[PDB]
This record gives sequence, C-alpha cells and structure tokens, in this order.
Amino acid sequence: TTLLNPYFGEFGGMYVPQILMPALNQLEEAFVSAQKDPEFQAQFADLLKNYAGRPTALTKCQNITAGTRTTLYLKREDLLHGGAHKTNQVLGQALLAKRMGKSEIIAETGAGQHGVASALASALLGLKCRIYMGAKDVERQSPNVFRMRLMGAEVIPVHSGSATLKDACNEALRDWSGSYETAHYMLGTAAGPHPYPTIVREFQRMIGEETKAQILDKEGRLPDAVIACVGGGSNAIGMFADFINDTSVGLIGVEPGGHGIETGEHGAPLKHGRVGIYFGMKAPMMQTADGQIEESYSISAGLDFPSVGPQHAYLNSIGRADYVSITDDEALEAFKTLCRHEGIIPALESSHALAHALKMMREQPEKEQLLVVNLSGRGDKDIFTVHDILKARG
Amino acid sequence: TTLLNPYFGEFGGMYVPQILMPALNQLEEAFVSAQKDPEFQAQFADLLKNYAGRPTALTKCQNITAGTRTTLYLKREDLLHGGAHKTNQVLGQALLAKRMGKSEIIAETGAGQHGVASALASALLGLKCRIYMGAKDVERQSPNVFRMRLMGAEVIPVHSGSATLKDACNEALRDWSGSYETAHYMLGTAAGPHPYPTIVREFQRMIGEETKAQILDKEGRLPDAVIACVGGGSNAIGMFADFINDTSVGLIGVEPGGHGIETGEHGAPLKHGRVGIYFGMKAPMMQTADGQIEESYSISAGLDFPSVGPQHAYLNSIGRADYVSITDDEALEAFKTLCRHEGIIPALESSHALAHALKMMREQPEKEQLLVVNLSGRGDKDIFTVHDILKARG
Amino acid sequence: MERYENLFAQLNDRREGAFVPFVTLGDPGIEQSLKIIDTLIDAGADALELGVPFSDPLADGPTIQNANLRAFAAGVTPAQCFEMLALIREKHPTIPIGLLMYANLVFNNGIDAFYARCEQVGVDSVLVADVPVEESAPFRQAALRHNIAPIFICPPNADDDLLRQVASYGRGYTYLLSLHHLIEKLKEYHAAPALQGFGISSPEQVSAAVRAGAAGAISGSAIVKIIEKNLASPKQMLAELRSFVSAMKAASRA
Amino acid sequence: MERYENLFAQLNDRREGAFVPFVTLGDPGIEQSLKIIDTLIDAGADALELGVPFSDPLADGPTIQNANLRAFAAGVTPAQCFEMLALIREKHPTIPIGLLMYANLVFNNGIDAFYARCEQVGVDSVLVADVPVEESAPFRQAALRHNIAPIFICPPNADDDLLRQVASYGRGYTYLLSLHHLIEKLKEYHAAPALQGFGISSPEQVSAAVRAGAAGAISGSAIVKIIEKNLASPKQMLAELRSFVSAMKAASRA
Ligand SMILES: O=P(O)(O)OC[C@@H](O)[C@@H](O)c1c[nH]c2ccccc12
Ligand SMILES: O=P(O)(O)OC[C@@H](O)[C@@H](O)c1c[nH]c2ccccc12
Ligand SMILES: *Cc1c(COP(=O)(O)O)cnc(C)c1O
Ligand SMILES: *Cc1c(COP(=O)(O)O)cnc(C)c1O
Ligand code: NA
Ligand code: NA
Repeated sequence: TTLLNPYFGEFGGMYVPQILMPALNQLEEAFVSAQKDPEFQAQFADLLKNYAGRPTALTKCQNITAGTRTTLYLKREDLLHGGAHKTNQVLGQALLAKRMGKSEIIAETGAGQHGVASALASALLGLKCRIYMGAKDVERQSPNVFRMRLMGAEVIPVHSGSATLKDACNEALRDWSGSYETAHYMLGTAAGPHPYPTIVREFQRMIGEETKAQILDKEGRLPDAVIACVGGGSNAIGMFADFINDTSVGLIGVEPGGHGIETGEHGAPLKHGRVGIYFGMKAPMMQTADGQIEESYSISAGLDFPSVGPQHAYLNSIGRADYVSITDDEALEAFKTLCRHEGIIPALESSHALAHALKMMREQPEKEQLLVVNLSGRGDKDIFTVHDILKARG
Repeated sequence: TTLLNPYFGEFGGMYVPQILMPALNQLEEAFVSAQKDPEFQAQFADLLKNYAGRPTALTKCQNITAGTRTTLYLKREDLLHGGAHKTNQVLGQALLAKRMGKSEIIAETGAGQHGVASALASALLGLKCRIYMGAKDVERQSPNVFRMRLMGAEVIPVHSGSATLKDACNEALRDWSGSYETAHYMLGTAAGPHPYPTIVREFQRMIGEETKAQILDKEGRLPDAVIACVGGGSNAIGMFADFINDTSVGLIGVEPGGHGIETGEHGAPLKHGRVGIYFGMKAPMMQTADGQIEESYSISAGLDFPSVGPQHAYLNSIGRADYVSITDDEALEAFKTLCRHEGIIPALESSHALAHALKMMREQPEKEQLLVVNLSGRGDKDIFTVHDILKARG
Repeated sequence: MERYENLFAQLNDRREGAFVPFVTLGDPGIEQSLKIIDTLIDAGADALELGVPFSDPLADGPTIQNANLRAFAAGVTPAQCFEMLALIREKHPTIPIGLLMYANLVFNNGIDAFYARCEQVGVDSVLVADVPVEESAPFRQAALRHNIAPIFICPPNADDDLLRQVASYGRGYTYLLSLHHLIEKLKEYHAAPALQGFGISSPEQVSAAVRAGAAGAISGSAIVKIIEKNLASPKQMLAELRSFVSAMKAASRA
Repeated sequence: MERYENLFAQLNDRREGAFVPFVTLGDPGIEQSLKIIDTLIDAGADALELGVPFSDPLADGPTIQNANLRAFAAGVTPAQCFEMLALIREKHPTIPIGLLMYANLVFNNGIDAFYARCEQVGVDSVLVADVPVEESAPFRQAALRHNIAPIFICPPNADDDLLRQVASYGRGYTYLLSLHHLIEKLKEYHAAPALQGFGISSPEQVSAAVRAGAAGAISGSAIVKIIEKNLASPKQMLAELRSFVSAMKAASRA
C-alpha cells in the first residue's frame, strides 16, 4: 500500500525492481511528513527566498505583442539562482534527504542543468553529490560538467546503451538500489516512479502560485492560458498545478517537434508516442514498434527526456490540458525575437513555449487574450548553439 | 556653472573639449529634473522590480565562516537580470535618454558586461544602440559580442591605441561630440566627467539601500563593514552610498592586484597610481612617469578600467573608506571556495571582494564581525578562464 | 508451471538441488546462442533462465548489460527470441524454461498476447524484473491464464507482508535474492520452491544454498563472463561452459 | 603672446590673413619632422600649431590619431618634443609657435612647470584640448605667468556667455571651430583674433575665412594626410607639403 495515489488515471505507478520499493515508501512517508511540518516549510521557504531569489518577477512583454490584442507576461524562472526552475525542487529534495538522515545525493542529467542544480544544492546543504551523465552528453556539455565539479560534485559518465539521458537514468537507479540507506536519488523531472511525479510537482508549484498572485495584482483577473514547455514535465506542472481547479484557465504544454513530427525526429511522446512502461512508470514514450525505448530529438538538449510525466498524460486524456509541439525553427525564431524585442535571452527549452504563444498571437491578432509563458530558464548557455546554426545558414 | 558640484574634494570635474559641455549640462539638468519627478521614479522602480528582478537577495553564507566569529552575507547582484549590477543604472540612463528626447545610445565596454547591459536596456526601451569595444576585447569576448548583436545592438571594434577599454572610451566620446542632439552616451561606471559619477552612484544606490533594510531585518543592526570590488567604482559606490553617513560602518573597496603590486602588473590606481586628468576627470590613474595612460592588468577583464571614480579617491583621502588590493591567485581561491561551499559561482570581479572578506576572517578568526560582500555578478562567464588556468597548473 | 513441479519433485526424490544457468538470448548471435544453450543442457542444467534483450535493463549489472549489447549488435529482436524459444522447446521437452523480461516488452503489444505467445512456444515462467508485487496483478493474472508461472523476487530487505504476498502470488519457483529464516518462512507460507540468485559463481555456493534449504541456485554473470571472455573462440567457449556447468551441477547432488 | 600680436599687426598692414599649419611633433620621426616644419615655414606658414603625442587624444580625428601612432612608433616623448621646440625656435625667431596639448601632459609634473618649460623653449601659446573654459583657471593663470597665450576653442554650439568668457580669458588667437556673426561678436568683445580651424583643406576655404572676418585659418588633417600618403618617399613628401602650403598661403593674400 501507499499513503498517496501513485496513479493519475491509467498513468504512473511504481514499476521498479522489488528491492527499490522500500526506498520509495520511505521517501513517500518522509514527504507526507515534511508537507505537514511547519519547520520544514519555513526552512524551504527561507532557502527559496534568501538563497534562490524567490519570488521571481512576472514581466509584461509589450514590444512583442504590439499591434495585436494579446497581452503577454513571462514568468521569470530565468532569474532563479542557477538560471532555471530546476533549483526550486532540488532544494526541497535536498531538505528531504536530510530529513531522512541521508548524507549523499545521486542525480541524473542530460543537458546538465539538473546536474548543476543538484550540485549547488548539495554544496549548500553539506551533501555528498554524485551525478550520472551519458558520455555523449558529457562530451556535449563540458561547461556544465565543469560547473558541477567546481561545486564539488562527482560526475560519472555513462557509456551503456545510447550513452544519453535515459541511460544515465538507468544507472542512477542501479546505484540507489544498493545505497538508498544513506543516499537519496534526486530525480530531475516530474516523472519516474511514485512518489517522484507528486514530489516534483509540489516542490515546483510555487511557480503557478506566484503567477496567480502576480497576475491578479497586475491585471485583476486570471490568465486565459498559461503555456510551458514539456521535456519531462516539471516546469509545466509547476506552472499548471495551482490553476488546475480554475476551469477558465487554459493549460498548454509544448513538446519539441524537432525537425517536424512527420520526420520522426522529434521529442513529442505525449501526443505522438505510445504508452509503455519504463523508468518506473506507465506513460507515453518514444519507442520502436517492438517496444525498445528510443531517444527524443530536439535542437534543445533539455527537452530530450524520451517520455513525459504521468500527470501530463492524465491531464491530456481528460481534456484539462492541451499539448502541442513546436519545431526547432519555430523555437529559434522565438529565441531571436525575445532577445531583440525584450532584451531577454531565453533558454531554447523555454523558447518552445514562447514560440507557441507567438503563434497564438500572430494567427489571430485581433483575438483578445491574456497569456503567461513560463520562461523556464535563461539562454546564455544556448548562445554557441544558436551562433553555429545561424552561421551554418549564413 | 552647474546645478551640482562636479567635484569630490580635488577629484572629478568636467575635462572635456568645449564642444561636449552643452551635452553634459543638458544631461545634468535632465537628471536633476528626473530625480524630483515621481513619475520617473515610479517608472524606474517598475523596471527594476518587474523586469530586472529587484530587490536582490541578501544571502547568509554559513558554511564559509564555520569555526570563526565572522558572519558573512552576500548581496546578490549576480541574480539581477543580465547577471551583474550593471543593469540597474543602464535602465536609469536609458530612461533619462528618453526623457531628453534621445532615440539612440552610445556605450563603451571592456569585458562586455556593460555592453550587454546597454544592449538589453536599449532593446526593451526602443533605443538604437551602438557599442564601442577595443579590438583586443572584441577578440577575447566573442560570447558577449554575440549577445549584444542578438539584442540588436551595433558593435564597433576599436583599433586605435592599445585597442582596449580606454580606447573604446575615447571613441565613444569622439562620437557623442557630433551626435549628442539625438544620442545619449551611456557611460558604464561611476567615473568620467560630471555628471556621470553622480548619476551612476544614484542609479546604483538601491544596492546599499536594500542591503541596509535587509541586514536590519535579519540581524537587527548595521554591518561592521561592507566590501566591494573596484574597477571603475559603480558597484562599490552603489553599495557604499547609503552607509556613508553611518559612521560605524566600514567601507572597503578592493582593487585588482594582478600578479602583485610590486610586479607593476596590476589594476590598483587608487592606492598605487598617480593623480592625472583623463576621460573627463581628475583622478588617480595608471600612467607612465611621462604622463601617458597605461592599461590595468587583472585576471578579471572587468576590473580593467585604468583609473577609478573620483568619489572613491575622495572617500579615501578623508579616511571614510579604505581601499585594498587582492591578487589573481587570491581571487581564484575565493572563486573556488564560494563554488564548493555555497554553490554560488561568483564573477571573478566580485571574487576580489570575497577574497578580502575571507582574509579578514581567516587572519583574525576570533574577531566577531558582521560583513557584507557585494556579489556584483555571476561567474558563469569565467568558467573557461578558470578552467584553463587550473588546467595550465594541473 | 507443471514442468517446474515435475522437476522439483524429481530432484527431491534424489535429494538434489537444481542448478539453473541464465543467458541472454542471441548473445553473441542466434546460432552461437542456440549452441550455448544446448551445451548448458548437455552439461547438466536442470532449468534455464533466458533474457530477452531490452534497450534499458535497469536491473541488469555490467556483465548482463554487455550481453544485451552483443545481442543487439547481432540484430536480435523479441520476435527472433520467440523463434529461438520454440526450437529450444522442440529439442528439449521437459526442461523448465523461464524468461527474464522487462515490463515494456511484456506490455508492448498487450500483456495477454505476450503470455499467450509464451504458452505457444512452451515457456514455463516469466520474471518481470521491474514489476514489484504491488504492480503485478495484470501480469500474474495473464500468466496464470496461459499456464505460465509468474516469478517473484524475494529481496534481502523483505518483511513478513512481502513474504506472504510472494508466497501467495508466485508459482514455479521463488527467486531468492542473495537466508535460512527467509527460506523457513517461505516454506511455512507454502511458497514456490526457492532458487537462490545473485553472485553465485562457484560450486561451494551451490552446495551452501541447498544446505540452507533452498531448492537450488541460479547463475548468470558467471556464465555470461565465459561467453564474454571467449568471443574469439566459439569452440573454446562451449568447452569452458561445459566445464563450469558440470562443476556447478555436481555441487547440487547428494 | 607677443609674437602673435606682432604677426597679426603685420598681416593687417598687408590686408592679409594668416595661414597656420598643424603637425604632430616627431611624425614620422624626429629628423623628418624637423624637416617638415622647416619646409612648412619656407613655403609660407605664418605660424605653427604643434601636437605633442599623447596616448589618448579624444579630440583628434583618425588622421591625427595615426600621426600620434607614427610618432609613438618612433619613440617620441614629451621630453624629445621640448628639445625639438627649442631648436625650431633657435632657427626661427619670429614665427608664432602654439602647442596642442592634452591636460594630463600639462598637469603631469605640475601645471606651473609645464608653462615654465614652454617659456624656456620659446613657445607662444598652448591650447589644452580637453580643458573647457569652465576648468581653465589654473591653466590660463599659469600660462599668463609665463607669458604664454592660453588658447580657447569657440565651437558652433557657442552661446553669448561663452563668447564673453572666451574673449576675456583667451590671448594670442581665438580658435574658431568650423560664422560671420560669431566673428562680429568676438570682435565686439575684444577677443583675440580668430583663426578658423576644422576641415580647412583647400585654398578657397582660406579666402572664405578671411572674407568672413577671421584673421586666418588653421589646417591639420590636410597637411598630415600628405605625410601619411608619402611615408615611402621623404623627398616627395616635402615637395608636396611645399606645394600645398604655398597654395594655401597665397589664398590668404590681398
Ligand atoms: O548475474 P548473477 O549475479 O549470477 O545473478 C543472476 C541474474 O543476473 C539473472 O537471474 C538476472 C538477469 N537479469 C536480471 C534482472 C533481475 C533479476 C535477476 C536477473
Ligand atoms: O585636422 P583639421 O580638420 O584641419 O583641424 C585642425 C585640427 O586637427 C588641429 O588644430 C587639432 C589637432 N588636435 C586637436 C584637438 C582639438 C582641437 C584642434 C585640434
Ligand atoms: C531541464 C529543463 C527543462 C525541461 O524539463 P522539465 O522537467 O520539462 O521542466 C525546461 N527548461 C529548462 C530551462 C530546463 O533546464
Ligand atoms: C564591470 C563589472 C565590475 C567593475 O565595474 P565597477 O564599475 O567597478 O562596478 C564589477 N563586477 C562586475 C560583475 C562587472 O561586470
Ligand atoms: Na519528453
Ligand atoms: Na580601476
């Protein structure tokens, strides 16, 4: 049994080897305890405010929307310590680890943002951090690898399988199986086995809570829609959660369309994959006809999780949230537009969300609409990527 | 005549060609007007809060100080939009430009942080921005050059002289001489001719104002000392200003000692240069025995201004503030220490300030003291520099 | 199921433990794998545990991980694995054959269809490595509908509630992860006979397991290492596999 | 000062304007510079404006910037410049010599010492390019103590208060930046005679300046370009300088 429901409709569960179940039950128990504990909440709040820089701004983008009836705000998770929303929940998870008496952290990372986040939280809170990263990603992400090491984390390359994120995810679990008595597995998105999708949402939900307060203050009403990119689902569910019961608020998740859905080179399992069981959960995934798991492709390394959080699959199924996709070229155009018109360099991940808002505006420019885009991270990291592409085209 | 005093004791003034005087008087006039105008203050406040992310956190660093009687807070200007304090005053100066009816911005930059800041402010506020940068600096700072261009700024390499910051400063003035009717010169530090040292201080003084409020809230008293690095003087004077009349608060400015003062390869004109007249002001500078202006050396490109703001020279002369220096190796050690112990990657500029606080602590570990270090920027930009050095030594 | 029942009854009449090798199907290729398996049986294997190569085997150690990679280098698919299984069964009518599966390969084209295919080729049991008892209902139900034993792992961190569930839900054999009391409790609850697995690489461990009250022992990495170490000489490979299995089986005998 | 007074009185008796070339001392080297200067004088220069190479000349255009760089490539220092000045004076006792300075080179070893050195070598005037009238007191005072004319720039954006200050503070000549009314107002306020400067590169501009009521014209970039263009042939350089100065001076004559 469990304290909380491990499922969102058909999606989710705890598909791990039997040996890992006690670790998951322990964690669920500690989480439920922590959530009722005012001292935990105070400590987490203090870190978020005084270390991470919460609350983040809600910025009105008036240049971008000129000549249309769209009003567009950006939730500024790019201003969070570390440059992405990932910081919020690593702080919560690190505090949980300490509550359980754990001294060590295991994390997985792809593009490296979650790894840097895990390493910084571990440094602050006196935890011994080790990070698994697919060798292909280690090669592509020397800057982030070096940041992790400066912060005292041990970075472990993964050569098994495709030597990318899914393989790091596998190796992270392999390790925790044997070390969960003293180590906590700091999963990096709102996916994997229960209780992780729930924990990650609850430790990101301040995004949406702040957005609601801020939009009510500035506009006196709720948004028509809130829009967020979806790699594994953490920034999106953090934005969405507080608005789920506000039936008038649209919830729009944006998956990477890569070179185009029809090309097969994309990262949009929720809308174009097939339900499977992997990484501890039942959820839509990128997989062969035979059931082997495949990679997600995107211009943005950060949208490479080959599945999606089960709560998104559920919200889609019931029609509460809508999911769409944005191609590499659309994301690139949104990146360039934000830089030039607002002086904000967005992460290429977040640029997917922005691109869809830009489409909503441009497609129907006399439609009155109030939109909030979750700007999940800053794009300083993507300057070289964008440079080279723009150079390769001239 | 002028509305405000152009001098801080012997230091400062308006040493520009006669043709530039009307531009300076105009600017002074507009500034004095703007400072009494509640609509200007409201607009500047709104940008600072909702676009830039003010107020910035004041973070207590408990791991760093363990086993000593030092309590150390960091003022988190690294969390400001753009990653450095430079953003504060470019927003103010851009608003002034618009108040004067100017449509164009000229800026100078060295390491490139001020250029990026000028470009982002100009993008936001619909100004046409052109930036002068010494060819040697353009070569060294491709990432920042590319950021400026993504934000729509025109970047102009300067090949005259040493082709570094002082030469960009010269070319920026050359241009404004001829275009001041429609262009504002957005000077990047608390130096140059009046009214710039005054304007820059006043548009950075929220750093110290917030610090005071925050330290009173958290500790119930003022700091024993506030500590800031000094390239040209803007972050330091922004921290210091609100504490000048608080006689119990030490004000400590840290210049770059480079390879060591005795080597001559440093950037510490205030304490080791000689008073001269250049860049519109009378101030301590790096100069030959003959009076030719020389370059400042530091591991940190951002501390390369070969002079210092006149208000610092004045505060030193009267004994209100004390100035010290920190070497490349001391700054590097402080950089590494902050990353590992607090999970914050500091700019190498700011690492000089931190290093001196670390010395105050370590030298006298049973001295009870409450210190605030202005963390003027984030150090993501310095990862490659620090990597290569650490690689070259093994 | 029935093949396990018959085996354990036969082995109990001879006061004998089971020795059960694990290999990955199609490692290092289809043909060499079929030969490997025939050699394991000829050398005295009492039953077989057979892995179907999966892209992301998060319960497999490095040795097994590399077996999967070799199998994938050879283009081995689940479809080819089921063709292999049919032939192994056609050659060897009584030896119990168990599969070591990952959930996605079972769930992929329908849980029911998967177990129906197992029944068609003559598989006796299926251990789904990433399905704990808590998630097992549809798997164990489908297995029983097609006369397939659902195998559960009884790990070290196992409490009494889990022992009771494993005893009630499992059939064929109980996979006892590497224990005298665990073994007694499983017997008390009428669990399927225990096979000890994980780190079994020497004859004395087989005798130890039988002495502790287990019905036998499973060995994988040890076997797969012999494959890994002899890829350049397929003939040497079979010889060394024969030697190892024969020694391990001898340790099970009264 | 006195040399300018004498010149302007002499030129006024001949209904004649002054033509005043500017060059950078030591461009392209000390020797070639001394020859250049002697050629300018022989060709009919009425006075000289002479730049001391400075590291950061923020009022100099590209042509002049490059002259400074050539002078620095030759190792030219302010000390060497003052040695050059003494010799030029020793050769040419009546020609007014003005310096174009930047503030730091004047302030460096003491404002008083600088003007005392000017007086010792026989300099007549000093224009400090980055010292506006507002900052000029110590400079103009020291200049007058050593019988040196302090020169002020009267720019286009000049209002009546500035005209009055320039008239009152300046001596020798007024540098009139490139104007009939400005010229009348300066005369009304008893200003030092106006020399028009900036962009003067052709004979007709010299005649125009004199016609407008100016006492003459200054030309720099035009002269320095001839140096820049002929670095490879020092002999050709002098010839072309002679031709240009002679033409410009001829345009000043009644
Ligand atoms: O390799 P070993 O240590 O001898 O253990 C057998 C084990 O590998 C085999 O039974 C097996 C292969 N994959 C698995 C997944 C889960 C449980 C067991 C297994
Ligand atoms: O070069 P031109 O356009 O002919 O102008 C003479 C000018 O260069 C010379 O008088 C001069 C050289 N440097 C200066 C600085 C300020 C004023 C004037 C000057
Ligand atoms: C990792 C990352 C993402 C994608 O992960 P989610 O869990 O879907 O949020 C999006 N934006 C940024 C900036 C990231 O770093
Ligand atoms: C430019 C810069 C400095 C130095 O300039 P000041 O005017 O002295 O503040 C210091 N820190 C950062 C992060 C900078 O970008
Ligand atoms: Na995904
Ligand atoms: Na300096």
